[PDB]
Amino acid sequence: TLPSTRVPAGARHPIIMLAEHVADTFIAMGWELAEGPEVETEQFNFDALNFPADHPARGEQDTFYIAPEDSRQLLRTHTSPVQIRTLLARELPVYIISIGRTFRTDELDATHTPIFHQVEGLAVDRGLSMAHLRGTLDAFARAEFGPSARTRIRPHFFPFTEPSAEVDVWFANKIAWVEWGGCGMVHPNVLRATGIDPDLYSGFAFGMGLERTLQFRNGIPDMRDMVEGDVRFSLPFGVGA
Amino acid sequence: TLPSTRVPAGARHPIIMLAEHVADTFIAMGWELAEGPEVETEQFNFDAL
Amino acid sequence: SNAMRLPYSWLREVVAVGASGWDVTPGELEQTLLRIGHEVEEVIPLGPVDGPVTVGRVARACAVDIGDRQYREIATNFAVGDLVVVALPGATLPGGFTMICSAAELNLGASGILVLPPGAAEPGADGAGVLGLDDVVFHLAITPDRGYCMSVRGLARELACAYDLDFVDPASNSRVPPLPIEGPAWPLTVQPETGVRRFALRPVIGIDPAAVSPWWLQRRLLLCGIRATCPAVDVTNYVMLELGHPMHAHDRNRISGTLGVRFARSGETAVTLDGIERKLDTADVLIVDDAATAAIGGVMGAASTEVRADSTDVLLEAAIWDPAAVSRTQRRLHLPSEAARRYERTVDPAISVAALDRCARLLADIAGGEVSPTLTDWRGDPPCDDWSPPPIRMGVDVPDRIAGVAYPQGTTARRLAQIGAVVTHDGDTLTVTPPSWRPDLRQPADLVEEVLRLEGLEVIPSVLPPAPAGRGLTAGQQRRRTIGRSLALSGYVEILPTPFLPAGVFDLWGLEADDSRRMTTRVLNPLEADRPQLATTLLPALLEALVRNVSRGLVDVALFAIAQVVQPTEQTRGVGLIPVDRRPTDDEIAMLDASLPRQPQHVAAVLAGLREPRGPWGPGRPVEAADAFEAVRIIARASRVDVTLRPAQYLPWHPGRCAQVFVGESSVGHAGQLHPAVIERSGLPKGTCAVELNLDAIPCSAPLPAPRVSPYPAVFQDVSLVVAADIPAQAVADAVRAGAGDLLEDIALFDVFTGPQIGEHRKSLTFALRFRAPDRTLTEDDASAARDAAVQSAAERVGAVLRG
Amino acid sequence: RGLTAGQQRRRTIGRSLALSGYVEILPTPFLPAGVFDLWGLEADDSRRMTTRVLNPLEADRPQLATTLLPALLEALVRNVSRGLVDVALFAIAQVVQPTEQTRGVGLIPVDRRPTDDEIAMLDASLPRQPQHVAAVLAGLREPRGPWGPGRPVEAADAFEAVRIIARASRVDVTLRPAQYLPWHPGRCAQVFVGESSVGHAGQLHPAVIERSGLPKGTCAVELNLDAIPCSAPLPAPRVSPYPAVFQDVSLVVAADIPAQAVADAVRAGAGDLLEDIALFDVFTGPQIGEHRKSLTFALRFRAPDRTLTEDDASAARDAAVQSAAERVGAVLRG
RNA sequence: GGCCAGGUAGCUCAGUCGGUAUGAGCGUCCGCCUGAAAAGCGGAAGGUCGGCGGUUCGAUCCCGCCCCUGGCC
Ligand SMILES: CCOC(=O)[C@@H](C)N1C(=O)COc2ccccc21
Ligand SMILES: [Mg+2]
Ligand code: NA
Ligand code: NA
Repeated sequence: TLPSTRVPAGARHPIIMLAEHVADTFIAMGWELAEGPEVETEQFNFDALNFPADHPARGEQDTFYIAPEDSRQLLRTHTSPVQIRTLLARELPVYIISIGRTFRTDELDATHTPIFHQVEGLAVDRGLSMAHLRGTLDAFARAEFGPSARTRIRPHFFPFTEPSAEVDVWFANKIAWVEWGGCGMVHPNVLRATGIDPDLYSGFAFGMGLERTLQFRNGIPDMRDMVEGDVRFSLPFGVGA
Repeated sequence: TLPSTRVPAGARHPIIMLAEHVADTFIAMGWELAEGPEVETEQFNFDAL
Repeated sequence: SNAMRLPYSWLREVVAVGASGWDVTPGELEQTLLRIGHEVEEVIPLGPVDGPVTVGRVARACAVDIGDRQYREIATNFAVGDLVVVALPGATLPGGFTMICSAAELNLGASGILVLPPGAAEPGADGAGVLGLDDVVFHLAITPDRGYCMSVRGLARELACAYDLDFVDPASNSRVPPLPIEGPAWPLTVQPETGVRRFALRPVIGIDPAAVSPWWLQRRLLLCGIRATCPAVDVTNYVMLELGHPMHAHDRNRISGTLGVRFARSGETAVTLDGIERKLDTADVLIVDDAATAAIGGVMGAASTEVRADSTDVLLEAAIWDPAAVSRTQRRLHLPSEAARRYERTVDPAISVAALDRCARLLADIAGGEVSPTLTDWRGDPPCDDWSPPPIRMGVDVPDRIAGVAYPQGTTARRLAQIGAVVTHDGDTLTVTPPSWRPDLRQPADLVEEVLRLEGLEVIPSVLPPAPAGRGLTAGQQRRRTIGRSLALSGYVEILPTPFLPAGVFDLWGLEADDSRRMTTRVLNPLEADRPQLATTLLPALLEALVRNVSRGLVDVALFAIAQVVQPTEQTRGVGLIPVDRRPTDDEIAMLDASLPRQPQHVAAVLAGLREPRGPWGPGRPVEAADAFEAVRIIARASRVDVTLRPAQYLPWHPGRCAQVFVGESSVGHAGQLHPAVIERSGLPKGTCAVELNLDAIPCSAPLPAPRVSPYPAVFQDVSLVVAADIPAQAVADAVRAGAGDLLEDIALFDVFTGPQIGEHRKSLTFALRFRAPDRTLTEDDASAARDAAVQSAAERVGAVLRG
Repeated sequence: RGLTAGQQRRRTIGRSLALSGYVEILPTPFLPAGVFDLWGLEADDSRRMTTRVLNPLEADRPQLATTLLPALLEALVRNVSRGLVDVALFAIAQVVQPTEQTRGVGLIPVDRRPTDDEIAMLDASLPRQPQHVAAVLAGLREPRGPWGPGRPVEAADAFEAVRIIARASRVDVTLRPAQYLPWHPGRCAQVFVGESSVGHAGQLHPAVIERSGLPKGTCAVELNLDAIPCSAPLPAPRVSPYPAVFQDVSLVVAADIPAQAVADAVRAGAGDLLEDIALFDVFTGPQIGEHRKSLTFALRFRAPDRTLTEDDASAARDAAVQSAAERVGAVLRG
């Protein structure tokens, strides 16, 4: 029974491991993974996503902008510009997931972080409907919350989707419904901004935060432990693979 | 440039790695992987086929 | 702000006009609002109170008529004779407080005590009944596409849609009788380039300055978050809340000359109604006359024409301003007023006169005024008489296809009429003209959302689409996984690195002024003003996380990270807006990409303390430079490439313990021990080592080995070679391998020896060699000939001398 | 749905062993002739109850493998006999363990689907075929280099292989002294998950090594993956911002007491303030007494909501000392 | 945006409206001690008291500006 581990194992980060599990879930459904720059142009982060010119998110309040003023260059507020780039580079149909670092202005406390990671999905094909969106969301939910997981959608608003909706998740392992993310059908202005005929192709999209998903699933009290890099937060999750 | 690897890395078998690549190829298209016993009944090995 | 507050009693009242007897639980109404797309923030009841909470009349401390010829006795803003609410001894106020109460103490609103207007209630009536504490206030967050829902009119219409009720529009002319139009009310001129769509005026003459608004009006203003003031101002705020058209009252006697809508001038100021001086911009809209400025168009009125406690003649204003101009103006001077918030979300231009007439008649009723039969109604040049948007064509089954649900026949046409559109049929194509209060309905997708949200999203089935024939993970994505798995299994712990560099980190590193790592991208609005620079290297974030662990008792640490860096090649340059009505060309895309700083993906690691822990086997082993070199080899094996290490000088590394890493002939990064000065100036632990490689510079590989296993025995031999101390041991191994030829199966260094037997600044290296032929057994001479060729190769390439 | 949890676990186990220096082989299902006689197994040892092939390619090798170790040991001998004397091999495959004499099932008509009862009958007529993972080691475990002469394989390297497999499976195991051929009875651990036995590890019996022509000191491990349940933990760590207290404790016990039993007793008595415990010294000097040993553990105490005093930590240490006295007879070193 | 209240050792926090923070608990170092440890006992190291300036022979404490947390908005 003497200890024998001369080189004790490390740990991949739980957010990276969750991102890997999410990617594997969508690969198994035929989707692929795309990536893009974190410092992004305003064209792909806002303009191509049907954001109005005087939108409050384009101000200095919520978005990290690159100096000097009016540079039209910023840290991306979502991974949506990665899907715009894919829509421009790839032929149809497109089924792509984008998992990357995202930057918001919220301060760092027990339930918010300015630097977070989110997963975004984008599917554009002939005849895609809201039923296909909901089927994909439920499959995503079961893979991450268990066999008894189910989603619920309620109408909302986002500039790049119409109709738009917020997603709630029901997981029967709570320590009820929890707000998970947003979704909707790809706005036809987004398709026209990428050279796609909205009369021939329809599409859907969704987006969830990884740190948020990890917090209420595992019941992690302080999200500052997720980002500060203390060894005591990562090692309990095991080496990971 | 002095050698620094005190624990020389091993190797997974190339046949196992090929099977893994083949499996990933089909999983990426929506297929799934199933398994069964090597000692089998004649009903399932011959008669059913 | 997207906030909208109203009491349920008022909302139920408007809905009950067309649907008599309508009444639902506040929980049911909350679920209905959520189901059709209105986010409720809070459902707060009023009070509650019980026992002795009654209304009394005042006649410091004074006697209060509690009713029935009984007088109880127990500051600031109340005189003698005002009706007040008293808390008799034994009363229980929210929550647990067991006295002239205020609106805040009764949980009803926001300084002074509550003063009921004369005639609101008889002294002695039930307090909870007069205040209406059974009511419930709904706090909603309205999305920016539904400006029509910033009012009781819009939310009541939405409920009538969701419950399939008959709806009576409170802004209609059958509900707001048309006052006479016998001539102009006031001369005005409008510059059409300012975005005004409609401007209406109607005066009210001879109102009682001592009159006060009735209690039902004041109570509804309080529950909506607006403090009552005087009848002239209360009716303008009340009609804004009721119909969604903001209204403003000007003192008619303090208007000098023709009113004018005009763009402001640079440096021009305007004293607003709050008594604060505002600096104006050239892109702002103003109402002015022959003397001063009357209002900031769509934001707030000025103190020049402000209604005061003695005003008797009121000119009422009903105008439609440009939404972009109002938003651009109110955000510059930080005035998110109730009018500005509604104008920036667009206001229904068809109800301007209807809201004006409603306002004038209500003011005269409660203040005893006289409504003048004059009216000015500017509706553009040429005058606009039809405010309907362009029609929209879409197939009758388009909402069915998008939803994936076969709705009953007529569903789409019924729902689009329910929300106010004109719907005509032409075969299988509907021509839909949205109502004037729905400028968000512009194309079929907008119409689809209306049908789907009203039918309910819960009827959309969960249907997984078929799996496309995907290719899976790319070679680069797989490699990042293998690298992460390999470092973690070797004892490294992954962190998420922050992109904002610590203040003066490169000064702590002692880098030169022209070091490329200093050329950073700056953020304009960072959370920390002294950390605006984005990271050109992952090591500062890793070393920061290393300090955190060591400072908290975890002194034996090995951390790694995989993330992009930000390395600009020019000053921050943006590209102009590309039209969104088309696809950008490949030239415009390449121009967009070229304007962005280089963002390659790096892998990096830091180590400090014990590399191997102590235990029953021994005392463990402190981190050394070779551990950083081994991390490079772990990353290399994971990437399936060969690397070479060469001595180098590159801060922040120790110049005598730093390797530059090469793949082929390309430099991919550095590794080794950190400079002791950098460690001292950074508060790092002594002996800290670090690695950073550029993954994008490492090429992906797909080797196809075909080994052939020889069944013949091997020959073992060792060779000792003396070289100058500066000769890398790998260079000797390479020279031995090139000389030995194909018989050499394995070579491994197992001895490095210095001493006087060898000579100053020289060293002896002994390698274990394994020779094997593929087709025969070797003789010792066969192996020695290969060994002798290896020795001669080493003499030629690194100056080796056979050990003697 | 992608890979199952078991298919995923098999990949992770194989990656971890390979990265730890093990070389995977493909094991043959046919047992070498008389291998169980070389091992000295009893006539009633369950591993001798084998399924036999009627027409094998080698008439002396008809039986199918109930254990992966014979095929691994045969590959180890092939490597060592050809000049590769420092080797560590592993394999993941199924074994064949019948529970009765070979019994067939008559032909089911193929014009229809077999009923679920007929399917369960066909399954019950087959021998049990669970998945195993196994490994063998000999020679140098760590090679010589400019650091020193390297380190020969010892039983602790087989125990570490168990912990590599356990960490890869995300399960906790315990190791208990056992006697079980072909292992060395004084250097053999039985491996448990909870209270269920999942295999064995350690050094092989010297007599088995002699009779089988194996390298001296050969070590081995074999675990039944089917007996290791697939786990899906969801940790919720709470990082305490308060400082820790460091103390060491030295306890004297009888030599037969396992070190893990002492650590377990120390942990049970110390309570929730104990954040970490690590053994760093085992002393059997002359001041200790015959058949006894002194063990010294490094202890890390940390409170989740306050800074501790030395007395607070010493109180938890003293309760750990009393726990060890009661459970393993430990005496505080003095 | 207001007058305030906070930033102090490696960690968590006290305390002083000018010449020593005789700072605490834990963390770090040395000795007695032990085969080596720890506790215990006895010795020590370490802060430029939020930054840039102003006053003063001398400023953690008094003036001005700014950085970041909160309370109330
Ligand atoms: C993490 C919270 O952000 C979101 O969920 C929202 C704002 N969102 C994105 O950020 C990008 O992807 C989306 C796709 C469809 C609807 C909404 C989104
Ligand atoms: Mg809409
Ligand atoms: Na070295
Ligand atoms: Na030389």
